[PDB]
Amino acid sequence: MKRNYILGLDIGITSVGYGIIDYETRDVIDAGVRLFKEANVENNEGRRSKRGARRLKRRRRHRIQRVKKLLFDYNLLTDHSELSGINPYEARVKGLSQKLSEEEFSAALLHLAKRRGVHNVNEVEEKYVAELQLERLKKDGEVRGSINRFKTSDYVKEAKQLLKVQKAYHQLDQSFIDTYIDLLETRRTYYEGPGEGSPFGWKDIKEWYEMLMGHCTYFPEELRSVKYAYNADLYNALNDLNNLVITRDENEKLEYYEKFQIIENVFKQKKKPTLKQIAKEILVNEEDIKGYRVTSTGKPEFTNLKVYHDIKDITARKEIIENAELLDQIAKILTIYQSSEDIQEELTNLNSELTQEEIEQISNLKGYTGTHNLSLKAINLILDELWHTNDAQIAIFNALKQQKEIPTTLVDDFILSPVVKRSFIQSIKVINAIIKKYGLPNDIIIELAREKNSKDAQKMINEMQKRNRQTNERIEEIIRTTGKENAKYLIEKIKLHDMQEGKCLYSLEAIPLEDLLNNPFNYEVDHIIPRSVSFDNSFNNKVLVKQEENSKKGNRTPFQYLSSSDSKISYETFKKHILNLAKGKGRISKTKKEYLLEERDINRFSVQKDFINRNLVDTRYATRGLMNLLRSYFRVNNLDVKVKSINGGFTSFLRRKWKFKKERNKGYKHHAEDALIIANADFIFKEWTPHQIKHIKDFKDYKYSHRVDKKPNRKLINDTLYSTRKDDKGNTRIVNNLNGLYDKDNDKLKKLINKSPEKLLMYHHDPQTYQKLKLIMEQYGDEKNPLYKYYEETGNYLTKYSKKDNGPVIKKIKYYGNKLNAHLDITDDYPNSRNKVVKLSLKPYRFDVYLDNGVYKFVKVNNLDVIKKENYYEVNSKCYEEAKKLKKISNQAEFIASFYRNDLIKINGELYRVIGVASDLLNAIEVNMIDITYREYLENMNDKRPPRIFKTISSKTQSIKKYSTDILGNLYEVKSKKHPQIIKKG
RNA sequence: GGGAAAUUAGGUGCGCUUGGCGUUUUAGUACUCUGGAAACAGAAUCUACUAAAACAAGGCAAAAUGCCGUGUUUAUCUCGUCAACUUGUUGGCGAGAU
DNA sequence: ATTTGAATAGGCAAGCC
DNA sequence: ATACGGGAAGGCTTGCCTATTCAAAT
DNA sequence: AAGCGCACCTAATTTCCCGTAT
Ligand SMILES: [Mg+2]
Ligand SMILES: [Mg+2]
Ligand SMILES: [Mg+2]
Repeated sequence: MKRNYILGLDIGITSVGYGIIDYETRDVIDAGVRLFKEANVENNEGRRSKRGARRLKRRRRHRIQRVKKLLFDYNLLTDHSELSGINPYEARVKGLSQKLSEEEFSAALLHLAKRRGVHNVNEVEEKYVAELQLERLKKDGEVRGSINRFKTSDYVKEAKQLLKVQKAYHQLDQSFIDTYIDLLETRRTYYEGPGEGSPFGWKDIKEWYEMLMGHCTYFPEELRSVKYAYNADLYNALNDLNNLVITRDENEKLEYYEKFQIIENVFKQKKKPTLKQIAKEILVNEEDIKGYRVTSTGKPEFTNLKVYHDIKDITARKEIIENAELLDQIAKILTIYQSSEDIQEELTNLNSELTQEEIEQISNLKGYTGTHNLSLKAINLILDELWHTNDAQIAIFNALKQQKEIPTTLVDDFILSPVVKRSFIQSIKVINAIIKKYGLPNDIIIELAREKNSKDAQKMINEMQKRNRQTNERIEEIIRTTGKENAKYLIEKIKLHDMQEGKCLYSLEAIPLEDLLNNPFNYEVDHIIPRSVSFDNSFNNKVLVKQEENSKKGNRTPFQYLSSSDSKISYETFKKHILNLAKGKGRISKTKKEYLLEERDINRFSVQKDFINRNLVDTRYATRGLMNLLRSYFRVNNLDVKVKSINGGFTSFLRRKWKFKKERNKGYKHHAEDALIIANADFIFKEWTPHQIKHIKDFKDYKYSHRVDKKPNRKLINDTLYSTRKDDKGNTRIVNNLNGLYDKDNDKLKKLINKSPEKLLMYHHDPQTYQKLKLIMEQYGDEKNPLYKYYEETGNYLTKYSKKDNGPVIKKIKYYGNKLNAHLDITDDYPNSRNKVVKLSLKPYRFDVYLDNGVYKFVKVNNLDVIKKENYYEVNSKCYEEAKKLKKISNQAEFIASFYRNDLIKINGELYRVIGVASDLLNAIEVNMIDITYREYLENMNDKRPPRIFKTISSKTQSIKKYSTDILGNLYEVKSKKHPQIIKKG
């Protein structure tokens, strides 16, 4: 309005605090907090992963259907053909010698196409798979599982033989055989991506690459150069030489002729120039030359012309090798195109003086990736200036060279880290809302978190890097000498191999380096702490293990896995080994050791409270980025606003200095009262007055603004499927399963038998096996798991009752669980299912309150109740009227409001924020407190209730009102429309 | 003190391509019961294996290496104006109130 | 004096490598 | 013509069911 | 789990550029 002020900001992961202070007096004007859900990478990773899975399953289904059509066409399959009782492993093994029936033949081909193995980068090009598979079926009693992993080439070898034999007896031609093998072996590449129509797709390779690659600095509407173009490497070569300073008679910097002869005789002759070779061309001692790039080890480093040497080595024709424009084109193609057969065509279309022999050698070159920072346009501009003048690139480009509110799109271009992007978008929206309400600030301040590096630390880091380089160089040498393909995945495995003394950490069995190199697929990089639980992809959370061991461990810690019946070794043995490995100098890091020896119960939710891990301190680039965005904005529009930043640590100092304890468990206000300190900081530092901090500390009128989510088509329901059963009383119940029966510390079954023997299905259905199990529980009652002792003492799993001791092992036990109420019924996907097939956890969209003859009532609208149309979502009318009927809501009932997640609700005069509908049936809604989480409210009190609030909406309820806050946290009793919303455009 | 480029060491993100499982139903075989000299028939749906099918609810498409569906942004209401399709409602923009 | 209904508290489970 | 205040000392997830305790009605 | 493209960030090393305040 008129009064001038300062704007403090405490930007956070979940919050943006703000503080506003009179520029003259330094009295608090206002202060508040804007709270939001942390933007976790898990969320989108989920969405992407599931999109991937959906395509894999779609493509399998479509491949099976393409095969069927081919069998219909060659009249091997009909609508009325019996494929039901035909064991395809028998039919595969039979058909490699004898005639199959049309049905057996169809069974076999369909079985192959369903499951057709891996095809991996590793390969460049005595029994069959079906022979080995039938052998295991007979010996081990089973086929499917982790050991069922074969190469597609192994499957194609079988199919070709099957079709060679069968071609005689069935009428099928080479067209059939060619078609079938294509279906079987074929798949899309990473650079093809989806089919036509995809929002995620692309037309061709160049479109694909153009979309991805970055833009030039000095010429924005131009894509960068590829890293290894001749002019790009020659550019980098000249900058090195221009930086050189020599102590000689004559000019200290190099002259044109000297640079020319150096490039021609050193950089074009020698693959890796050395200071000696440059020193000889000048005819001056090495020590005279100073000002060169240095390797971490200490060697002088000079730019290497990649393409020149690569092509020269193939063919040294001066027509080719002394033509920059061609050497830039070849480079581009080699970077952009991916497969050799694509490169060959693209070179042949280039219309050059290269021969087909030469082209075929060019197409098998490696290491062409990445981009230079400039475009060719920018390089070809300045190349003459670098040739002649000993000038810096910046100097040459320097020589030759609306809005009302801060727009939120401008962050998008440069910040890309999901968490931070969200905090910043909120922060700009918060600043805009203040500038509107209070006019322009004099100063804006932001909490920077700077981390200066100590000298001793730098030295250690340098020493560490020096040590790491040596290991990497050796690994590279091993790959160079073994003749094996240089790969970014091989280096990691080799590093882990050396770290682990060439042993699998889970089995302690040897991983021979030679075997690792020849059969890399037998060994997998495992996460110590599951990726699904943690967010750690660091080397410290990675181990090299056998494929089989990785499959068995699953989403368990080493402790959980090695304590199970599935492990080859005991946890105690493992622990001893790890501790022994830790005794060495640079064997295993402390963090890795801790992960390997993690004994806490670590699941996806339990770990949330635990494991602060690597926090988001990486906001230095961000803080710089933000203030550059803001300063730019004010500068352009001519607004006198002084944007600043202060160090993270500094705030804490003033708190200790002025005796103002950072209050955990007191509420969200801490974020705001941090902001007010930032705003005063300068004044506080000058008067090393109690009165001003009295204002900050005694201030009360804080404001909170929780963000409200109204997005349709979020997760609808939980994935898991459940069978049901009607019990003795005629109550439909979910069927559960007890797994891990033979584990040391598992008392689930022993508890269940003592409490509720009648809950087991085998109590009713296999009484003889039940009585047989009860004798075990009685025998080894004293332990946690009677079955563990049964396995330990006798060495035999519990088998179903049989007269001749030939019943199968028992591995899971089904028992009756909870009663079935709120569910989604998916039973029509299972034709002739006797019982009901269901999913659980109907996830809420909103709830709509109604006032009916003085009685408050509400409807839950499920996400399932909302359906995408052309460009809008629609709440389903039939589902909605049905829902009102179960709630007995009259046609003469007044609609009050709709409550989304975090919407504000005043129930009997008490304000809360909405979480959801605890129970539709009982009419309960879960809420939370506004200024503090209810959990923390109870902790500060030292109360031991459950930390959840539930509110019943009933004839007892007296008033329900909806409230709303602006972004700043100004609170308003809000009005509603006459009817609920049905359409949602976005 | 800010910014830039090169090399090295180490991370993060977005997008794509595959494998093997897991959950559930139906069928077959084994397991248990009954009848039968035997082949086998009926019951039971427990415990195990193999096959086929489904896997966020669903929506397009039409023989195709077919395509989409769990992310992002997102106080509320009224009035003017433009747009959309559902034709009386909701999006964008501007103004006002809570 | 005993039985039934409503409110509050205890608690399990959630797709993967 | 040259240095830019520094050494100092923070998480909640929720949908929903079952079991236990108290007050009102038969 | 296998494996590919592009982008961005941190740290270390060498060189270059620029503005404001003491
Ligand atoms: Mg802070
Ligand atoms: Mg694993
Ligand atoms: Mg904070």
